[PDB]
Order: sequence, then structure tokens, then C-alpha cells
Amino acid sequence: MNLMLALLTNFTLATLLVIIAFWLPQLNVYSEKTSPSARLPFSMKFFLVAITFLLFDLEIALLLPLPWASQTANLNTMLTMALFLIILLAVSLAYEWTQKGLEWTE
Amino acid sequence: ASKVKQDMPPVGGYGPIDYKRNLPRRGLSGYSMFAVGIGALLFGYW
Amino acid sequence: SRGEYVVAKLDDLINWARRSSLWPMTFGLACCAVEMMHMAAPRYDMDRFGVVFRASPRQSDVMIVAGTLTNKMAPALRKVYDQMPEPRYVVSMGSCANGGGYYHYSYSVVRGCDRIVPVDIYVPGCPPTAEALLYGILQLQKKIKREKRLRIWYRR
Amino acid sequence: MFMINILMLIIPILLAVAFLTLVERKVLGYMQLRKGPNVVGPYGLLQPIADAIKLFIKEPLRPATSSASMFILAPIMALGLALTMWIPLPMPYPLINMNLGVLFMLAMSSLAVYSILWSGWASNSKYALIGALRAVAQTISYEVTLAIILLSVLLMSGSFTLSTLITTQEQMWLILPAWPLAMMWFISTLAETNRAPFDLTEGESELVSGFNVEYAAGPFALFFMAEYANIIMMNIFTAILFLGTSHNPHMPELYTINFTIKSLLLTMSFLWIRASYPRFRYDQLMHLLWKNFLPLTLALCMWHVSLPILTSGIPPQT
Amino acid sequence: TYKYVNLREPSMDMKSVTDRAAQTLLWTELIRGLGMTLSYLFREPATINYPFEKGPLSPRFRGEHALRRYPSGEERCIACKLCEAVCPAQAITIEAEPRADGSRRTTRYDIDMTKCIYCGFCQEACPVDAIVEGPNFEFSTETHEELLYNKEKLLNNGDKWEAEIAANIQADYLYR
Ligand SMILES: CCCCCCCCCCCCCCCCCC(=O)OC[C@H](COP(=O)(O)OCCN)OC(=O)CCCCCCCCCCCCCCCCC
Ligand SMILES: CCCCCCCCCCCCCCCCCC(=O)OC[C@H](COP(=O)(O)OCCN)OC(=O)CCCCCCCCCCCCCCCCC
Ligand SMILES: CCCCCCCCCCCCO[C@@H]1O[C@H](CO)[C@@H](O[C@H]2O[C@H](CO)[C@@H](O)[C@H](O)[C@H]2O)[C@H](O)[C@H]1O
Ligand code: SF4
Ligand code: SF4
Ligand code: SF4
Repeated sequence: MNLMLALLTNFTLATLLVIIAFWLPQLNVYSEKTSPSARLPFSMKFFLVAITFLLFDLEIALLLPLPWASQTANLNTMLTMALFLIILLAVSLAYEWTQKGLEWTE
Repeated sequence: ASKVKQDMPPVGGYGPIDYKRNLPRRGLSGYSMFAVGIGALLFGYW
Repeated sequence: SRGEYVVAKLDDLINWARRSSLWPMTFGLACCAVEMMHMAAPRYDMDRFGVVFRASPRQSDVMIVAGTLTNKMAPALRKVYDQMPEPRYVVSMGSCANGGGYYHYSYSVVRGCDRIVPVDIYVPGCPPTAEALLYGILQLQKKIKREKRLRIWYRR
Repeated sequence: MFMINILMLIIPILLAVAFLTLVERKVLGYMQLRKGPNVVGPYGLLQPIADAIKLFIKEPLRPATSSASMFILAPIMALGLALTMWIPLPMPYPLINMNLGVLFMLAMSSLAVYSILWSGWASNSKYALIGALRAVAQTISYEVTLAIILLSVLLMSGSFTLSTLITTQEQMWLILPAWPLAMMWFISTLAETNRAPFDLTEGESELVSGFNVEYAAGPFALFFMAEYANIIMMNIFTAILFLGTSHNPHMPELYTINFTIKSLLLTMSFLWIRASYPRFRYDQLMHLLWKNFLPLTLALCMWHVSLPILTSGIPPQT
Repeated sequence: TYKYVNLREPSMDMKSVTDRAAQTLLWTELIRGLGMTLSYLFREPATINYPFEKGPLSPRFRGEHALRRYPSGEERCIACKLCEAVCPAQAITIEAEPRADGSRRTTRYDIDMTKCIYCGFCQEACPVDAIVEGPNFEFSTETHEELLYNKEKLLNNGDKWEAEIAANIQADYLYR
């Protein structure tokens, strides 16, 4: 219950601050002003950094249980598979690195 | 007669003025730094 | 507990906040911008008055026109002024911005920035000393202190 | 009673943020051979109040937003998440004692990138959106090292419980066994919060950095408060993670005093760094993450999985 | 004679290569930059407490204009118009005629202080020290019209500031 109350309170206050931040200036009654999809074009590089983040982020999901995994009796198996995951994460980086997937020059 | 008086350098000129770059050497060698850092890890590990 | 009293004290509060937190947009056009930079520098430290050095035009409360306004530049200066959120004030710094100065008779120079925007403070000099500009900024603060927006509203 | 506890956390947070703005200006001032605010209130102590009132009665900016709902959602999300990051922090006791509190903080911070994305979408400007996307790419890139570094330290702590980090450091600060991870952690927090020398949203290389450019934005104050609440929170998290304070159950206030000093000093170091260095180029800070921190962080993760096993120092699970 | 600013080839022995590796990994040269900003934090700042304290100036300072008198109170300006001829900005406008007592005196003496470049040529050209640039620099105004000085304004400035103007002239006229 407490966590729900905390989240409700935090986002309730944030909401009130936002609306009063938008209403309080209307007290001034400032004068009227009367004076002012598709590609972006998007670079492929900015798409590829986002995708690389995602795939690296998925591999991090598999590594999060490591603190618990170290409590097992089969430590040799656990350590072998833990290093296997991190190494494949390094191999993903090495492949990206050596095919110029990490460059910003056009 | 009053002598001429205008802004002039003092008799014998002014003292020396430094201008060359001076960035002093500080810290330890690379070997010493890596030794201190590795020693810190080992004590922390122990 | 009259409304005149409350409106009077509320005016003092908002006036105090606005003059105590003046964020300038310096339009550094020419030489006068150098003296403006010496007003931010350590000796005078405009930031110590609450006047932040480099503020974006979106959050600025005062535009300082520091230099000659040419015809080719006048439209861009008016555009920045029109985009400033209110309340907004303009300080004209130096002879060129005040009235054309040395270049008053030129074919390419606007003869005073007050042909383009309304000006609140005129700072004379070519250039005004950093201290002269600071004097002018403090003059604007006292002009804001004298404002009576809520008193006038209450008597409408 | 719990409702009092929440307000005794939220309100002081907003006050610390307010007066951090004053501390930043005065610390930056003295490193620049000047003073900073010392006119509005004694020693500038009223300057945060004058700025706050001034900003909230300022006219709202133009132009109009492209999406009203996203325009309003972004500041709510930024500030709502910023305050939420504080609820599991043990100081020394948390408001909410979570068994997975560290994971909660990772998860909530990964959601902070949405306010950047939504405010770019609601900016009604093509160039402002491109600026938001560069900021997002920076944020998520450095989230990778924060997660992996955090995982490496927890292999010495043994759980995801924030208050277990206190027990883990009862004898010694974790910065000694893990100073290489602390170095990269501290920089990642700078880059994560878009702080100098990683403050490219406030830099000179953006398509919208031009002064005369305009796009829908604001309110400025609410976004600013959210950002500075995260600066303090990250430095509080950094202290707990690497500079654990001893906790005496009969004198919890001593923990809080010592813990507050360490957080303040770390926060001041953010100001110290901002005064000292030029700004990174966007491609150079990407290179720093992907080609320097990440290879070293992966290697140190391998090391910290292996080290407890080979030294027979695996921590407890509970 | 010339010197090279950047033509040193780094040494490639272990001792040196490892020193550079330590700098790369341990951020030593970055830490050094932090030391410099920390040292400044503990230095006294250079800020003066304006307006209670003022930046130093000299008797030659070129500030707000003023028209001066002789000790008797007679005006010094005899409408020669050398100031108006030399003014690089054409900021001075003068008209003159015989005064009631026959004296040669101005009927108009205007300075557009928004044309003026504060060059001090007018006070160099003046043969009788009538027009001067005084020490006042704190005369900003709220309107443009207030900076168009006529003779009354300029004579008032002379009467207002003469005590200081005379002392400054006394201090520098032997350099002129
Ligand atoms: C016994 C064996 C046990 C096994 C473990 C042994 C491990 C020890 C040996 C490894 C040491 C690891 C050091 C960890 C730091 C990471 C090093 C690093 O990545 O820095 C290099 C990076 C790039 O450097 P650059 O010269 O630009 O280019 C090189 C690539 N071509 O450049 C940088 O990152 C510079 C930093 C950029 C940000 C600058 C602004 C911040 C500077 C001030 C920070 C002050 C210190 C902060 C400390 C906070 C601590 C809480
Ligand atoms: C807001 C301000 C708050 C502060 C309040 C006042 C207290 C001040 C305490 C801050 C201490 C840092 C300030 C002093 C730094 C300046 C000293 C210095 O300049 O040393 C430079 C030294 C030499 O560098 P260099 O010339 O390049 O030599 C290379 C080959 N020898 O370079 C070196 O030797 C560097 C050696 C250290 C390298 C360590 C690498 C980082 C490791 C991270 C560990 C962080 C541990 C401390 C974190 C806080 C926890 C206590
Ligand atoms: C109860 C608390 C209520 C909330 C109160 C919030 C008060 C905020 C006071 C801010 C004080 C000024 O602080 C200063 O502001 C300017 C923004 O103009 C920042 O300026 C920075 O961001 C802007 C863009 O946003 C850049 O144009 C600028 O180059 C950069 O330096 C400074 O980094 C900051 O140090
Ligand atoms: S007023 Fe003088 S100093 Fe200022 S821009 Fe014009 S010529 Fe330059
Ligand atoms: S100071 Fe120069 S520009 Fe000004 S009136 Fe005298 S001669 Fe003309
Ligand atoms: S002020 Fe001097 S130079 Fe000018 S007209 Fe008068 S006497 Fe002549």
C-alpha cells in the first residue's frame, strides 16, 4: 500500500506543479502577440546506436541474475556460462567495432 | 632651472621578467602509480 | 486589511523577484559587447547581482543592444525581441545603439535601435565603461522596483 | 504517519534543489575569481527564492506545441520519476524497503529518457526533435555501463537490496576493491545526467543551439528541478554504492550526518568538474562509451564474477 | 629567429610508454586541471563592491561633457567653433552672435550625446579650455531625448562638476 501511496503522491504533486506552472502566468494577463510523418532526414547511424543499445540491453537482462547464480553448488558450470555470456557480449562489440559500426563519419 | 622630468625606467633598469613556459613536474612514475593502484585493489580484495 | 494594502505588498514581492533575477540576452553586435563582457568578468561580476551571464533568449527578461545595428541586422533584432517572453525590457548600450553614434550618417546603419524596439534604459559612451553599463542595469532594477502593475489593476 | 514521511522527503528534496542552484553559482564563481550571488539576501541566500518566483510568473513561451498531451506529459514524467528515485534510498532507513531496490532504481532511471523524447516530439520543430534524439542516444548509451558496473559491484554485496550495501561496506569502502569501477561509474553519472563535459543539450553543436531558433518548450523551472534532483540523487547513490557509511542502530542520525556530507562533497565535485574542462564532441563521447568504458567494463565484470569464486569470498544471499 | 611550438617526438621506451599509459588510464593530467580550479576557489576574488566601491580612473578619463567658466563666472566659450569643426561625429551644433555687452558668445551649444564618440577631440581643440569631458560616467537615462544636451544642460554640468574638473585639469595640463 505504501509504495502505491508514494507513487501516487509523487506524480500527483508533479501534476499540480505542472498545471499551476501553466495557470499562474495567466494572472498577468499579458497582451496578445499576433506574430509567430516522414524521414527527418534521419541518419542510419542514429538508428544503429539505438538498436545496438537494445541488443546489448537484452544481453544485460541475462546477466542480472548473476548475484543469485553465484550461490549455486555447480559453481564450475555457473562460472563457465557467466563468462560465456560476457564474452559473447564482447564479441558483439568486436564485430561492430571492426565493421565500422561505431563510426560517425560520412 | 628645473630639470626635465618624464616617465623613465629607474636607474639600472627594471628587474628580470619571466616569460618562458613553466609547467612543473609532479606525481610519481607510471610504474609507481600502477603499483599503488594494484596494491589498493589487492588489499580491498583481501 | 484593505485591498490596497494587499495589492501594494504583492506588487513589492513580484517587483523584488523580477529585479533580483534579471536574465539578460546580450546582443553583442560590436565593440560595446567587449565592455559588456568586462561587466561579467571578475571585477564587476554581474552574476553577483542575480544577473546571469549567458542566458538563452527563451528565458531572458532583458535584451542589451551592445553595438551598431545595421539595416541588414534590424529584422533579426526585431525577431528576437518579438520572441522574448514578458515582462521584457531593452537596454540600449553605447552611442551606436542609442542614436547611430560615429556611423549616424551611414547609408547602412539604423539611427538608434529605438526605431526598431522600445528602449527602457539608454547607456551613453563609446563604449560605456563596464561600470557605466552596470550603473545602467542597476537603474533598470530601480525602474522595475517602481512598477505598480497590481495597484493599477486594482483601480481598473 | 507514512504520509508525513513522504512529505518529509519530497519537500526537503525541492529545497535542496533550490539551494543547489545557489551553491553552483557561488562555487563556480569563486573558481572563476569572483563571488556569485551575494546581493539578494545575505550571501545570496534569497537568490533561489527570487529566481523561483520570477520564473513562475513569467509569460509562457511561443510557439504552440505540436502535441498538447505530450507537452504536458513530459514535465510530469520528468519530475514524477525524479522524486520516485528517492523512495528506496537508505539514509540509513528507506521510506520503502525493497528487496530489489537497486533494480528498481535502474528501472526508474531508464524511464527518464521518455521525457526527453516526448518533449522533442511536442516541440513542433524538426531540428528540436533531432536534438532530443541525440540526447536520447547519449543517455541510453551510458545506461549500458551503469547497469553492468552496478552488476559488478553487487557481486561483492550479494543482493539487490540497497541497505545491504551498508552491511557490505561495514569494514571498508567499496571504492578500495573497486576504484576502477567507481571511476567509470562517476563519469557515467555525469554523462547520464547531461552534465559538463557531457552537456551537449546545452552545447554549441546542436541544430537548435542557435540563439535565434525557437520551438515549443517549457515550463523551464519544472524540467530544471527534475534534472537537479537527479544530480543529487545520483551522488547519493554513488556515496551509498562506493563510500558506505557505518550505521549504528542506536544513533541513526550519525549515519545521516556522515552520509549527507559525502553526498554533498560528491555533488560539489560535479560543480568542480563543470568549472574545469571543455565540452566533448558528440562523436567523441560516443567513442568514450563504446570504445573505452564498455570494453573495460565488460572485462571488469568478468573479473568480478570470477574473483569472489576464486578467493572463496562469495557474499551471502540474504 | 623562430622556435617550434610542437615538434617533439615522444620517447618509446618502457619507462616513457608506461608513463603515458598511466596518464591515459589514471587521468592524471585531468586531475591536474582540477587542482588549478581548486586553488582558485581558495583565492580572494577580484570583485569590487559596486556601487560602494568604484573602479580606479585617472585625471585623463573622458566622461560626460561640461562647459566651464572663468573664476569671475564669465563663460570661457567664445564661440570659435573649433570644437564643432573637429568633432569626428558632428555631434556639436553651435550658433553665436554679439551679446548685449558686445561679447562674442554662443546662443546655441548642443551636443548630441548619442552621436558623440567620447573621443575628447573637442577639449583638445578648444583654445580656452571651455568644453571638457568631465569625470562623470553615471548619467544613463530612460529616454533618448534626455541625451540631447543643450547649452543650459552643459553649463549646469560645468557648475555641478567644476570642483572635480578643475582639480583634474590641474593634474594633467602639464602633459598637454
Ligand atoms: C590484480 C589485477 C586486478 C584486475 C583489475 C586491475 C585493473 C586496474 C588497471 C586498469 C585501470 C582502469 C582505469 C579505469 C578508468 C578508465 C580508463 C579510461 O577509459 O580512460 C581513457 C579515456 C579515453 O582516453 P583518450 O586518451 O581520450 O583515448 C584513448 C583511446 N584511444 O579517457 C577518459 O575516460 C578520461 C575521462 C573523461 C572524462 C573527463 C572528465 C572527468 C575527469 C575528472 C574525474 C575525476 C576523478 C573521478 C573519480 C570519482 C570517484 C568517485
Ligand atoms: C568542491 C571541492 C571539494 C574539495 C574541498 C577541498 C579538498 C580538496 C581535495 C581534492 C583533492 C584533489 C585536488 C588536488 C589535485 C591536484 C594534484 C595534482 O595536480 O597532481 C597531479 C599529478 C601529476 O600528474 P602529471 O603531471 O600528468 O604526471 C604524470 C606522470 N607522473 O597527477 C596525479 O598524480 C593523480 C594521482 C591520482 C590518480 C587517481 C586516479 C583516479 C582514481 C579514482 C579514485 C578516487 C578516490 C577518491 C574519491 C573520493 C573518496 C575519498
Ligand atoms: C522550490 C524550488 C523551485 C525551483 C527553483 C528553480 C530556480 C532555478 C534557478 C536557476 C539559476 C540560474 O542557473 C543557471 O541557469 C542557466 C539557464 O539560463 C544555465 O545555463 C545553461 O543552460 C542554458 C540552456 O538551458 C544554456 O544556454 C547555457 O549556456 C548553459 O550554461 C546554467 O547552467 C545555470 O547555472
Ligand atoms: S558605441 Fe562605440 S564602442 Fe559601442 S559599438 Fe559603437 S563605436 Fe563601438
Ligand atoms: S568627444 Fe569627440 S565626438 Fe564627442 S563632442 Fe567631443 S569631439 Fe565630438
Ligand atoms: S567650446 Fe571652445 S572650441 Fe568650442 S566654440 Fe567654445 S571656445 Fe571654441
